[PDB]
Amino acid sequence: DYIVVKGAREHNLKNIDVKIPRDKFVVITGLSGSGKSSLAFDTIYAEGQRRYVESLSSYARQFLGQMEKPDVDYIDGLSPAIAIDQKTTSRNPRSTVGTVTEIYDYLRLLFARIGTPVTIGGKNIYEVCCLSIGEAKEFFANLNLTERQQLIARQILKEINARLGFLVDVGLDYLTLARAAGTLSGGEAQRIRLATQIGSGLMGVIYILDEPSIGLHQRDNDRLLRSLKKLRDLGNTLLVVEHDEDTMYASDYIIDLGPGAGSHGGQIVAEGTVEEIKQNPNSVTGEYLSGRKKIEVPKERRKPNGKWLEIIGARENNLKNINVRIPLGVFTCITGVSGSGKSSLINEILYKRLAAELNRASVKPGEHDLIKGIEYLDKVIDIDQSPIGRTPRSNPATYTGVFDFIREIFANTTEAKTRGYKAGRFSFNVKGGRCEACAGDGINKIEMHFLPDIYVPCEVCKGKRYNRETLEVRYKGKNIAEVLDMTVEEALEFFKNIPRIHKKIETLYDVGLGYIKLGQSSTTLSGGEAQRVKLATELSRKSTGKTMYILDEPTTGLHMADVHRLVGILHRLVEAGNSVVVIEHNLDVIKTADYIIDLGPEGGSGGGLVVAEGTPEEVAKVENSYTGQFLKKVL
Amino acid sequence: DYIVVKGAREHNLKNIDVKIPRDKFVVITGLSGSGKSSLAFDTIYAEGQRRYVESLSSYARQFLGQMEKPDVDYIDGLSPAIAIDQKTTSRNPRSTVGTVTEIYDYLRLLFARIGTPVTIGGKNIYEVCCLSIGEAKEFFANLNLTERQQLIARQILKEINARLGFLVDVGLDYLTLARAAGTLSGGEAQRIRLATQIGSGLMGVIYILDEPSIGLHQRDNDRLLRSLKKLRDLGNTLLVVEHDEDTMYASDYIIDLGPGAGSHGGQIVAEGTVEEIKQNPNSVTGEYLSGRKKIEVPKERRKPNGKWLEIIGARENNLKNINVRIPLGVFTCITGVSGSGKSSLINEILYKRLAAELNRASVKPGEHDLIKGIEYLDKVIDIDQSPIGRTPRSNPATYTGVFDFIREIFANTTEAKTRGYKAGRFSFNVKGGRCEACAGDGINKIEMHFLPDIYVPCEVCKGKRYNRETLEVRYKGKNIAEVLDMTVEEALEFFKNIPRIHKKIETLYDVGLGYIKLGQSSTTLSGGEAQRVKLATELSRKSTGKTMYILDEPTTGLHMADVHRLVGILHRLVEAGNSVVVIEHNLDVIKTADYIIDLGPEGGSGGGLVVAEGTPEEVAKVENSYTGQFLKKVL
DNA sequence: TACTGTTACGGCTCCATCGATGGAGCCGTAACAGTA
DNA sequence: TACTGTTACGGCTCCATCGATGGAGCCGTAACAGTA
Ligand SMILES: Nc1ncnc2c1ncn2[C@@H]1O[C@H](COP(=O)(O)OP(=O)(O)NP(=O)(O)O)[C@@H](O)[C@H]1O
Ligand SMILES: Nc1ncnc2c1ncn2[C@@H]1O[C@H](COP(=O)(O)OP(=O)(O)NP(=O)(O)O)[C@@H](O)[C@H]1O
Ligand SMILES: Nc1ncnc2c1ncn2[C@@H]1O[C@H](COP(=O)(O)OP(=O)(O)NP(=O)(O)O)[C@@H](O)[C@H]1O
Ligand SMILES: Nc1ncnc2c1ncn2[C@@H]1O[C@H](COP(=O)(O)OP(=O)(O)NP(=O)(O)O)[C@@H](O)[C@H]1O
Ligand SMILES: [Zn+2]
Ligand SMILES: [Zn+2]
Repeated sequence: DYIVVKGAREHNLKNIDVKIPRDKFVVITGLSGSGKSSLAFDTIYAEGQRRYVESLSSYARQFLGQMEKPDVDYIDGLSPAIAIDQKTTSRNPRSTVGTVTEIYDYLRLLFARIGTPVTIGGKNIYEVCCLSIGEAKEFFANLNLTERQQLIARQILKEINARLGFLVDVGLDYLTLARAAGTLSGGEAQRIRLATQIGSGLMGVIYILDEPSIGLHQRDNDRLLRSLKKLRDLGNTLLVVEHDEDTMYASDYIIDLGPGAGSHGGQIVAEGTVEEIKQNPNSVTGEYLSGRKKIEVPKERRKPNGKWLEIIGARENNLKNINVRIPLGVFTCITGVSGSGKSSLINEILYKRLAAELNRASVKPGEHDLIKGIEYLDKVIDIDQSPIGRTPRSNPATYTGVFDFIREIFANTTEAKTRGYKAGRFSFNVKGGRCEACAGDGINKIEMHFLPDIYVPCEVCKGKRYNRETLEVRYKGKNIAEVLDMTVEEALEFFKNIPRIHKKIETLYDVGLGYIKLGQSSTTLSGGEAQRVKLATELSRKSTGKTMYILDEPTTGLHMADVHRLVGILHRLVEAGNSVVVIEHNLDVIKTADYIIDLGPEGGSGGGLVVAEGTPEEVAKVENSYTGQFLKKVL
Repeated sequence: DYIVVKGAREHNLKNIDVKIPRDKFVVITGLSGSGKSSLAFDTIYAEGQRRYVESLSSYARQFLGQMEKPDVDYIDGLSPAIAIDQKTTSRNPRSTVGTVTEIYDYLRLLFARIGTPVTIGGKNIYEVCCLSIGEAKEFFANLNLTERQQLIARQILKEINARLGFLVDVGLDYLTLARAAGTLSGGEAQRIRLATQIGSGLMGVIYILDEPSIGLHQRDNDRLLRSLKKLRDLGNTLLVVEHDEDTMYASDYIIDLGPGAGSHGGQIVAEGTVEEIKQNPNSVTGEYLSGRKKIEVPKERRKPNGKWLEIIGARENNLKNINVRIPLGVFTCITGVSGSGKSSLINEILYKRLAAELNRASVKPGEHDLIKGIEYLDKVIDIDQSPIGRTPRSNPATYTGVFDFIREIFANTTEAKTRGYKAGRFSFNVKGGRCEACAGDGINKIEMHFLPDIYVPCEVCKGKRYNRETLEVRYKGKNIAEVLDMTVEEALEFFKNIPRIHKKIETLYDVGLGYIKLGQSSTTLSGGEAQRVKLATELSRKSTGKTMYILDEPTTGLHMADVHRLVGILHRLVEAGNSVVVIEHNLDVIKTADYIIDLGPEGGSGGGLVVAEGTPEEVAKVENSYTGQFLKKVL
């Protein structure tokens, strides 16, 4: 009846005791970096999987793999749990939709066990696989089988019917089972990843969802919420780590983590229903929901000054040769249903053509006739929708690029010049200044065979990643280890007289990363922290006053406060005299835009046509687009 | 707090609802074939494993293997469960004790991760493996390790220490890790099989024990009971399916099944503590425990009539060249601690020499000088301690040997003679008279890849295993299918005028198998039913009036009523004028013997010497043997 | 001549036992080419 | 001459993905050899 956890200290949790109700829709909210993933996926799922795995043999334990033991005293009422990782998964070119969703295995088993010779229903496996999902579902539903065949193929057809029903319900009826899984959009890939594990509902099983609404429109989010409620009605428990308002409004219990991020968070601020969350002043999320603090919609929206970008004959992917006009000098946002073809337009035609024309790139653009107005811009800066890599040899300092400047400054010191030291000796990834015992890792990870891995600190370098000779040289009383061991605010105060580093450190601080350390490993970075680091890396570049920013879904893993900060930054950049084009699904960012280009009205082959275009007030008057329907309530 | 099961109909359970307390020592008792294994191992363990496996991926599900879905409505309060199968497991010659107990893997990991070059504590892996278990435990306990080494090897040494402690506690301190696992006795192999899975105790895990006291003396049973109580004190639940009195007296809760066996059982008769079980008249086990029905100890014990069998210089295995005298014409029982060397004496010297001298066998006997008194016997009949095979092409009718006579009788009919039918056409294991569609199996088993297997009956033969041509010929109004489809009592009534079949059917009925069908498959046979079938197969052979019976542990899987029936049969055979030598651990059988040969006083290299010898009253006066100490209380 | 012990000889069934390769991203280094 | 965009080139790291062989037992058939 409860999932009571007492004494949890994983990562940055400050020994919190939480009682999670069972057979409910419990949602964990909080700021980015607060510790929600460490609370759910790193503790509850880890403990459940470890308990279920320890009872198996050595072969099974070494094959499945045992997760690291969480630093939790005891957990009561645990049940077998299925969880989906927050980090997105790349797909091999050979993989298709059917193999990823595991429906291909059931199709093969059905054809092998029931197929009359390899032909069931007058069709071979090739015709079934090269078929639409809705067509396959309606063909399998109306299947005439004999008594013996129906008896044999019961648990084979039931699972296929359930999976196809879920895939139709989420809205993927236009896909084919032979289509490659790597060419799907963000929302389609997210839905496929969900359906791989949640389509066939079990009973008495805890379902852990780590941001299941990535790249999904509000209309798709409503359908997924209805599907999740239907699954929960089977008698399961759902724990959803989300940032959207709809999920909070459609949840029975809300658990809030905070009150900040990093070292300032990891606690529990408020608990209860939505009304209890709103009435609690200590909750930042509750205050934002109640409207006490909100994103300010502009009173007057800027109008184009006669400068326009014209795209003529854009027919990339599913685009039906449309003509789109993007105003220059104003904040432009593009909205559409998941799969309508907005990224396939912008990131595959406009950004590539702009880069080829201005930055002298060598990337082939999309299928289009011509673009008018390229001469009005000087350079193009873009943020892709692809995820960032995670390696132990990476950190914010070496990712945003301040590490090169810091190393050059350290090599410019008198002691380094006397000792004949270059800039490469001060990096832990090049031999010469890295402790050879631990290969500059700082710690040594001992890998077992079936037992969980154990981390032991290095003794030669004490964990400072550098030998004694390199740490001797100090700049302004600090060596490189203490340089990498201070937060962003301390680095901002330290490098205040060096503009080259100060600009990038100020950019990092602006997005809200004043608590992070310059040497924190990338593998330990949160999803929201990694997204904000990627945003700051591109926003730290110099602007010439006539530039175009192309941001593709920067809301991934960002709380309401973080997106408010990003909105403020983008508005300041626009007011400076630059043009920003944002492909967004969050209503808060769109409701402040000065221009909206709407695509749809559906996804897949059914979309690719401009439905609405103009200011948000004018777009809200169009009943054809669901974006207008949502903007009616938002405005 | 409970393991509540409602609506269980697996095998022969008549929809019983049982509430099993948690964190206790619950013991399930009942007659042989009542349905205890079907209640615990086929339902609770199956449901728990299925629930824990369904949450994994397709690869994991197909690798681990999903057990058949039990026919149970719902089970509440299940947790991860570890169970040990009742059926014994043979061991390959290459396997040793360390590899079977999984301590070799931990030794290899310790030597690879901590060993200084492959040498920890001044010894290589060869010296550690070629060492006594007690010596290895005391060497590992007093291990001097540095700070880093102790930090690294914590969960490696803890498991080794726990496993060696359990192996010392059970009483296997005389074994070596390099000793082959196939050469151990029954009790040693049982203890090794236990230690493989129960040595390292977990928390909040259900432990299911399926007869864990096979081939164990009472002294070893007490030690194992103390170890089980220590493990249960860790906060686990133990469900023990046993037949001994000590386990019932040392259990918190007792659940009694019955009231009979086969189709007459599968119910629940009484529940509560030991006093509640005794006070309930409906429980056969309770009545036997309370002394209302008990095995009658003879008032006067027969004395030898001057006929003796002398074994001189028996030095097989661990025997220290002892001289043993076995009286002839009386019921002789041999008692000793597990591993003392009683089977290695009898079954390896006496039986082999008797078979070679009388039955003209070609089996090499053990290491001994000579045997005096072989000329006093005519033939030797023995029952080994090895388990019986289980194949779908086997049944009691074809195992006890009545199938050959039945087939000859069927081929002797007028219709068979007219049709040119031989005896082979009436067997389902030979082409010609079996349904070729199912190859005589009767049912077809469809095998999936990861899903549980589904059994579908054959349609060509309707499940009668024979075609239409063979079923036409009927003997006394019954064809071969109806012959195989009647119980043992019906066969006894049917074949009452044919002594050749009547003798074997009466032998089968005597041991208490009047409910079994002649065509029931061996794979579906219970352990006790298989043991009784094996006993009847050898007891059905003709006796010449001067014969020797050598029964090696016939109590395996037999209830008190079954062993009472066997004791009566053996006493009648002895009174007929034959000599019976029984290697036994059950006190009920020994307490009625007319002569006892005691071996010990310990196991392994510490035993092999005759401690006591004579009538049970005289043996009970010896304080050196634990058998005398137990007979003091028994008598 | 029949019953009963052993053996062989063929066929069927059950059960124990034991991570690597390709694709993608990131960091450090070098080089080339525009702007300022 | 400095800042900044692009490219290449080598090295390190992370993540997706996909049951068989030998040993033992049992059943049906045939043969050989003692007892009765
Ligand atoms: N391995 C680690 N070692 C140390 N700190 C870590 C590690 N992993 C994460 N952290 C920090 O722990 C805090 C909480 O991380 P995490 O629980 O992943 O955040 P989160 O609330 O789920 N954020 P987000 O996913 O963006 O919503 C952050 O400050 C992380 O930087
Ligand atoms: N390489 C490709 N070949 C064929 N079809 C494609 C390809 N890439 C994308 N598509 C399809 O084109 C449509 C639009 O894709 P895309 O424009 O990437 O989506 P999107 O608008 O960014 N959706 P989302 O990321 O969910 O916001 C979808 O039906 C995709 O399945
Ligand atoms: N697969 C099966 N199909 C049909 N009947 C079966 C099957 N397996 C077992 N049985 C019968 O079900 C009854 C109970 O079997 P089981 O539950 O194994 O007995 P048990 O009480 O554990 N006996 P024992 O192990 O000797 O103590 C017996 O009459 C068996 O012959
Ligand atoms: N082939 C063998 N080689 C060496 N030692 C052996 C062998 N077989 C058995 N032993 C040992 O000889 C001792 C007696 O074995 P054995 O006589 O078979 O035991 P037992 O008395 O029948 N015990 P149990 O079956 O438990 O009642 C034990 O220490 C065994 O480990
Ligand atoms: Zn080091
Ligand atoms: Zn058939």
